[PDB]
Amino acid sequence: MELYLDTSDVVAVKALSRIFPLAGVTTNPSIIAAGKKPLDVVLPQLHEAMGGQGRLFAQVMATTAEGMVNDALKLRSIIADIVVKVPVTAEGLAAIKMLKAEGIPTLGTAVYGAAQGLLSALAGAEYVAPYVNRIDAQGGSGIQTVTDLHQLLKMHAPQAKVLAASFKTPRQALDCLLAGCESITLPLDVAQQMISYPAVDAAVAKFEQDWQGAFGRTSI
Amino acid sequence: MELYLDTSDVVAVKALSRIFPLAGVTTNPSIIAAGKKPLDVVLPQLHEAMGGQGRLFAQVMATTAEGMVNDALKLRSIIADIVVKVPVTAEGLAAIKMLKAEGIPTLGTAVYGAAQGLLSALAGAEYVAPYVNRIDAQGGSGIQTVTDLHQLLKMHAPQAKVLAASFKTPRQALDCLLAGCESITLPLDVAQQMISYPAVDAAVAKFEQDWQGAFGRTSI
Amino acid sequence: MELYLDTSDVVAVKALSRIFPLAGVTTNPSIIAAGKKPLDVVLPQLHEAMGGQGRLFAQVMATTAEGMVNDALKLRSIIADIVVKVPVTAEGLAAIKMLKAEGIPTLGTAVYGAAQGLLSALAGAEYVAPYVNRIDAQGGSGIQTVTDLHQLLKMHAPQAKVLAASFKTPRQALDCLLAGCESITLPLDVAQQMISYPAVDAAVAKFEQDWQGAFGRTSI
Amino acid sequence: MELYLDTSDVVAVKALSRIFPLAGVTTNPSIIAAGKKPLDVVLPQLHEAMGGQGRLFAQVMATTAEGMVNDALKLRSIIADIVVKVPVTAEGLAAIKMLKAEGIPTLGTAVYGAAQGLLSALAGAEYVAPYVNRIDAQGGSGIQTVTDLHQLLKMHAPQAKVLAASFKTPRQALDCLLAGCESITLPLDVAQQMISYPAVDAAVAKFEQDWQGAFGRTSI
Amino acid sequence: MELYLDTSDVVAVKALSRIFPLAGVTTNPSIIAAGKKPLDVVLPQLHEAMGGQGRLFAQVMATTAEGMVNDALKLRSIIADIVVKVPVTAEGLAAIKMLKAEGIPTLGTAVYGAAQGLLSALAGAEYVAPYVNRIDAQGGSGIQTVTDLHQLLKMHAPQAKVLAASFKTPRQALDCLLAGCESITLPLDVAQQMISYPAVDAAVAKFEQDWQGAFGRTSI
Amino acid sequence: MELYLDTSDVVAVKALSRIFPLAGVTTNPSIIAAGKKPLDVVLPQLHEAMGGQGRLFAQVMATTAEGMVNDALKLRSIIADIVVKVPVTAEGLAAIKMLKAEGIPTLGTAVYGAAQGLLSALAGAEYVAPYVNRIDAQGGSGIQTVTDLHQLLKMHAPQAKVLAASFKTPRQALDCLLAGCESITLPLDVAQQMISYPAVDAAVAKFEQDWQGAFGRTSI
Amino acid sequence: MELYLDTSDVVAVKALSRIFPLAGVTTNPSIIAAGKKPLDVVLPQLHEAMGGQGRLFAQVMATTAEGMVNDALKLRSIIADIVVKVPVTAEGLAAIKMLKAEGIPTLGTAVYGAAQGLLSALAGAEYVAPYVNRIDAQGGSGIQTVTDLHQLLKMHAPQAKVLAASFKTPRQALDCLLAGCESITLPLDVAQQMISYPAVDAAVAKFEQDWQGAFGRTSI
Amino acid sequence: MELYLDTSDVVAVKALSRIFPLAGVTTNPSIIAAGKKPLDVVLPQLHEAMGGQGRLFAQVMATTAEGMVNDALKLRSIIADIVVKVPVTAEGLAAIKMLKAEGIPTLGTAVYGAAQGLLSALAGAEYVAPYVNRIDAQGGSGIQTVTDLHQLLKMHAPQAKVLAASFKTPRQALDCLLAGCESITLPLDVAQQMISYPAVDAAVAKFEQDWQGAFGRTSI
Amino acid sequence: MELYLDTSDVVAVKALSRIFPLAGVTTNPSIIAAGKKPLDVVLPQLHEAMGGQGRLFAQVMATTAEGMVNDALKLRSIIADIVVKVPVTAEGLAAIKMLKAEGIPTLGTAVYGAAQGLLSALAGAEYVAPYVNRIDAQGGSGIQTVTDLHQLLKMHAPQAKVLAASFKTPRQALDCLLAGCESITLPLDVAQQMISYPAVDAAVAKFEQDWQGAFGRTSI
Repeated sequence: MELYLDTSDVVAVKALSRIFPLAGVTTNPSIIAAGKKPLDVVLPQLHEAMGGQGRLFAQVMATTAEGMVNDALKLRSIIADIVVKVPVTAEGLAAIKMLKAEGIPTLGTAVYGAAQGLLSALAGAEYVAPYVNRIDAQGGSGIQTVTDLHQLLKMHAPQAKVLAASFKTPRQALDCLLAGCESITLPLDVAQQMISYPAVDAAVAKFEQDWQGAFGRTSI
Repeated sequence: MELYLDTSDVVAVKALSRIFPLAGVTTNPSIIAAGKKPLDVVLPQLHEAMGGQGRLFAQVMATTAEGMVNDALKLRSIIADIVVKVPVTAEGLAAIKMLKAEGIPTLGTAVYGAAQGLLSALAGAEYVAPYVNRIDAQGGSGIQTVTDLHQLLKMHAPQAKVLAASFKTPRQALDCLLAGCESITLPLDVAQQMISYPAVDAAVAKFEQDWQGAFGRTSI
Repeated sequence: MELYLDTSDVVAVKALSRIFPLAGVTTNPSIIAAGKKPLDVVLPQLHEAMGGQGRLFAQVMATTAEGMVNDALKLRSIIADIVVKVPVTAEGLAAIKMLKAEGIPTLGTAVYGAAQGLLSALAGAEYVAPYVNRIDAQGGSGIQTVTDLHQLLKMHAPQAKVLAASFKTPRQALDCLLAGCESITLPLDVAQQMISYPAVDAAVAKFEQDWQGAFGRTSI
Repeated sequence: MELYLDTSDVVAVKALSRIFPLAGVTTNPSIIAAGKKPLDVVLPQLHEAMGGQGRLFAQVMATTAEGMVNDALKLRSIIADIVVKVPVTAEGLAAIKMLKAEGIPTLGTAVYGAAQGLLSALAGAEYVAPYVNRIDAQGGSGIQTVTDLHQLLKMHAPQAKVLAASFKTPRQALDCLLAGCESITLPLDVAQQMISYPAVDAAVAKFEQDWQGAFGRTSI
Repeated sequence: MELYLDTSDVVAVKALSRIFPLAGVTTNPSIIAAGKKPLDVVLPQLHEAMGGQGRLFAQVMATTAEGMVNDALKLRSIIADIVVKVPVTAEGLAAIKMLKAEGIPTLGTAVYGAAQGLLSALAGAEYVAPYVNRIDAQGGSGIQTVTDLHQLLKMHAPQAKVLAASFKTPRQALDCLLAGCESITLPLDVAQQMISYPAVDAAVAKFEQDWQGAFGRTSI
Repeated sequence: MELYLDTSDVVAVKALSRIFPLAGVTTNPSIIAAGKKPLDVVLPQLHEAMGGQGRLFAQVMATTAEGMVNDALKLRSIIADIVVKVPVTAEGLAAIKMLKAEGIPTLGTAVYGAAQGLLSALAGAEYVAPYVNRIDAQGGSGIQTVTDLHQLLKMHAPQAKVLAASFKTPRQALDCLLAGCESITLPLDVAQQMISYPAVDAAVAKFEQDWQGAFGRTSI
Repeated sequence: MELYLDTSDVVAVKALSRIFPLAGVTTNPSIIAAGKKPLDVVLPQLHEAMGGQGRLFAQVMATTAEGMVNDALKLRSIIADIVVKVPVTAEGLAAIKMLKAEGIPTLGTAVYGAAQGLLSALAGAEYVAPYVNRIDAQGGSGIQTVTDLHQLLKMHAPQAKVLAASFKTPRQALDCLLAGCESITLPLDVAQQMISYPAVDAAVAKFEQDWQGAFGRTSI
Repeated sequence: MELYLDTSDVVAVKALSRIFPLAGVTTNPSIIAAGKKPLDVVLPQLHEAMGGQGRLFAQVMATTAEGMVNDALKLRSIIADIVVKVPVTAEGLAAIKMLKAEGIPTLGTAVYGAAQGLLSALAGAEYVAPYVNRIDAQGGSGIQTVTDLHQLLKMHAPQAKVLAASFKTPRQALDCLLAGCESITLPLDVAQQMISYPAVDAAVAKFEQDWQGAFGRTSI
Repeated sequence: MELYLDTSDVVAVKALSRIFPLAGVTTNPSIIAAGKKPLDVVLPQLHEAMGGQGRLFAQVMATTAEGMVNDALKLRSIIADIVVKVPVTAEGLAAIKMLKAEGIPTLGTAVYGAAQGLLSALAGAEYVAPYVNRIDAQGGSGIQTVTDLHQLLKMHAPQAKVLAASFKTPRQALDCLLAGCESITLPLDVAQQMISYPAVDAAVAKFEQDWQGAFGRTSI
């Protein structure tokens, strides 16, 4: 299981990398834009925020297969081992096949359907990223799509991995993990909620109080 | 998983071969007729439309086993490695056995029942093609037939593959893939719908809008 | 159960009205456009083809609630008891509430989600029409949406009815009916497939054969 | 629950009417042909074999709606209260509507699909008869069709009844009854098997044996 | 079904009240605080934003039962028919019983468990509000809690209603409605997402395109 | 739903009666013994602790039906409307029938099996009390026993009620309530846990904090 | 998967051996009797009729274990590699154990229960043959018995195989195959129905029609 | 699967050993007591009735671990390879651990719960024997207990085997076998019922009858 | 399976170690604080009560990752091979990662959610301990959390083990074991209940009664 943070917040990544067992960081056009810093600036900073290790993901902007391949080359020139995110559209599929031939790892993104996702994997994508919350928000079932997609990859593209993305609540992430997703990327708020619980704090505080009351110390 | 297009539209095949990761093209008597071009003309053209690679399927027309075998020989003379489609009838089963003995790969077609499909595989067919939509249209359940057929081949004819065919909607294709079908052939309209989504286009548009608002351009 | 035909083909409606127990005819902008005849011409003809009885449905074209209400008035001036179809959008919802106040029956159309559909019923719509095949085509489950919608109306808007629409295969129609839909509208091809079966024709043939064999004739 | 015998065997009907609680007898073109006796002869004999009570069913032979209506009139002239069986085809549906208007009870027969069956009920048929075993024999599921049909009538045509027919084994009849069918017609062999059991005979024999051993006789 | 907006944004309520079929508005300490206007200012404005109709909900702040009852009286003095929200704590339960005796309608809020919720209903609360998203965020299942709570009220406190609250995505709201909740309150962002869909907008656009392609205009 | 406390702790009952919506208090030989106060002392005190209202339950000690009836008379002399608990044994069943004839309400207690419980209801018991935790502790499933018992009473003794007892955790109580139990009696620790939650306390504190920040006070 | 024909009709076996992929032929006392030819005549003819290759099954007639073993020897003297069918009775089990010691392959037949079937396998039988239709005819569930038996062999006698027999309809055969039966023997009528379908014949006809309409010829 | 007879009836064991594929015989204190013969007499006779082969089981009578180990030694002195049954009590568990160290095989008996059974296996027992019928008789579910125990051993004590015991009907034995029990011991009446069926006898008689009708004899 | 006792009661551990097949003992701050005895005294004593064998678990008290690592070192200095329990908080996760690098085995404790638990395993924890009863007490489902957690570890952290803790009843322990937990720690009362059953004691008594009635003694 590869755990990623979906952000362009360098400071947050450095801080959280010490807490979570991160595999890297994922980004998309909106996340980058929100950060205001250009790709040539943020990507290296993010890589550094992770001690120069881990995996990074960045998305192409072009609309034609040829343009997307050129975008991929540009991204790889910034981060040599970066994984290129390609929207799974007709041209996106064509680009994925071309990138597969060039040996550049890709992730099929903007996936709103299981069959669409499978096609990107069959075309060569190493990762397939369904937008869980967006599917949920638009009247579907993000979890069912993830479940169906995972089943499709398991029997039709065994080496491809589901990278679940787009979350508003920890429950969605939990369900994707229970569905078997090999990887997942979490926005900062959901990630924080996943490690902070009133019940846990109440238990721990109780342990700390009983111990201090019995041994007058805050350590073993 | 082997993805095929169910068509005799050479121009469309060339165009779509660049987008989809195609394993080849399947044809049947009605599709060929609709194209208006004879077999010795269209098959080579289709083969060329795929870059001289991929697998092709063509159907026999004879009603007797002997006649079907002769049809198979004629088809193989047009395309040396073509897979011969044989309707799964009493004479068809006899033809399939004969063709196995001759080493000519076959596909049991016109399958409307799971047991019927299994028999063609036991007779030697490498592929079994249930007519999903026709079963649905006639008051049955194309998906249940495919599910039952796949289970039968899995435990009784492991090397045989289900090649799901006859589709009116992407949902039928999705369900066949979720059922575990090793191969599938899609008509052009369903294939196009499978890669075109209003939600996906909206997401890409949003990404472009955010990118421009932060960088004054829509290019990477 | 209310059975409708989704068409603007007057001749076909007249012919099929003698076969199917029709409740009326439904139309939408595309169906009207494909017919080429204007509303003030086609609607009256459809009513006539229906023997002067039955229910008709026509859709508004305006984008604002005020405009939609005006469209509704125009439609009602053509067919006094026509049911006005309103796309379930923000403005559509506003229009539905206004039309409810005016006593003009409405149908919430262009429904791609169950909650969206329920909202139109809560706003006053007598019918809610999910686009089954479109939901299926776009990676969702038209049947699950219909099932969820029917459940929502059953417990939250008991007097509202689901009018299932958008079909490519009889199976989709069957599943909607099994889900409990109170009404359904079928395109001509699906309707025809629903009453034509090779197995049925064969049974009729065998009966005649046995009859002729015992009585030397195929008639009573 | 209306229990019928599917036969034209007058002697058998007379004998079995004393054993089973029969509602009447059903016939079809093949069953009549097998008996060799013409309609004007067997129908009255069957009515008599039923003690002059019960209900009878006979099938039309014509292919056009007009012809079927004429056949219905002829059948009613033989047996005044007979229920007319009409194959559920396009013309059959038209005939059913006409017969409803004329007040002649009908049964939609030769039903191989649930939707097809529902249509006959919506057209006016009092009974809908799916051919259970034929559906089973042709690769489908007669029981699922019956289950689906019963569900459709229950929610969309409450006063219509399913009259399950076509049986090769008691299990099929049991499953139709468990599905809720309001009526059923059994061929003579299945009916006999339904009341003859080795286990039952063994129990009865054991009771006689114990009684004999205690009271020196097998009589009460 | 009672549809509420969870907000203190008067302008938004006025605007959305013409779109959604609202039953009223719900508020809580954090929502009021975020709006900055005092209770005796915002409550009357919200009532106004809804044409002087609809139901309002406001929460007590006191920690003792006696104090909560006094808070309830104060709230009722601002809005005569307001429903008083009481956190379901030991003292909250006591307050609910006292308010039931005084005839002041209450809602048991801050519900994180089904049994806790049931207790508030047994104490007299007309509504029980589980915090769906918070339960989800804290490692539980908001939907299961809602499902369990609804069942408990259905069989043990039939007149009490579940008022589902705390949402981050439309899917949570849909699931609560499918669970049978009699009422629900939505934050503004989720409510807006529930009526805005790329697929719906695309369908409307297509309708307009076909209409103009046939009639030369997009109106009428 | 009747909510009871399973205790002989008068002070606790007085305190909790203002918090929980209690129907009364249940006792058994061990609970009374634990309290040390004799029956004719504690029962009146418990009745007073509840403000002179509510229902009380006390158990017989005799081993013969005649002795149990005498015990019942003695209990009724202490509390006129008390419900007499009778262990469901052979003699207990006999006593229950006798007490029904005498018009003294009974509860069949010490129930470890569903059939055993049903028998007590058929004999006349108004309540049947399965020992949920003891069944769980001894390798069975207290919840399944309660579920089975409730189903048995529902269809075979409609007026009898299940009074679920013996709890170590709130989850057991929740499951009994979800199973449909008409009544339940909780030991003090489980009852307290059912109304105290770290998550709830965390939420309430947050509301106070936000309120303070906006209005400079913690009061409404 | 071993497919057998349950018959003594030599001519039919010869004809069908060319169509179906047969593993051999099974016979029983009634089947042999129906053919009127003695064992020493039919068995040899069947061996050559099936293709000189394949497996044959014949049943013992003796009632004692010793007699059954002698019958087995006689059968083996007619067909050296024949599999001996032994009714699973007390003496039958004893015979199966003896034949196991002698190295003569056996099949436990006349199986009406799963446990009974398992016992024959534990005793040494290579095949276990439940009488599916007879179980169905006598008020049980042939399919459930087969399902249970297959499970028992799978976990308790892995090398034993279920040889499903006794069929009246293709559906029973399909269900046995779906249950995982390693072998099955079909009566001639069911076998023929399994390869003859009105829908399949119709598909072949339409293909021919479209073909000749476009190419002015019937041939490929 | 090890099949045992639960009895001390030497003559019966000798007779049935020729019919069933027995693994041996199990005994318990009550079974032995009923036989009236002491252990030093019956055990050797049972071993002899088994042809001097197979496995035997006998139970300790001591109540302390030390006493049980001494009892084990006494039993082993009678039958060198006997498996010692130890009731799964606290002292029994201690005894099982000691017997494991002493290399004497044990069976944890008197198991009324799954966790209890698991503990005996973890302590060293080779077999675990739940009392199926007693569990059923006492208001529980013997089959569920067996199912749970088998699951526990399968995942937590792989080398331990369930030896299901205590039966009143064949169905219980069948269900234990379907649950996966590796061994089972049957009382003589249940064993006999498992191999004697009216339906089977009828089938055999019919075969003999048909044979006679065709060959004038009932022998081969 | 690893069976542990959750206690600091040295005398009890010594006594129970002779009965249960223990893997060791687990402790937490509350267990230790209650004992008032320091860890450098209690741990060695528990280790000794275990015969100088088995695994021990002790919890850190520090609130920062650095402090927790120091606590771990101190614990390891008391018991060289002790497993260090770390509360799964943000700092706890950081500590687990650090301890993983130092080669000190850890257990992620105070787990109230499945995702939280998985994170501790992904960080390096060998064991993950959900507080089953506390989750149950706080309105959740301890068993569902354990089930979800086990599934997450099985597919995402295969070498990590669930160590179920916090029990009030044997049923909770049984369900955790049925869920597949690799380890479990029981408080003394639940452990004792798991090996003491009235039904078992009664069975032993009956055996003794029968034995004496037949042999004049209850021994041998």
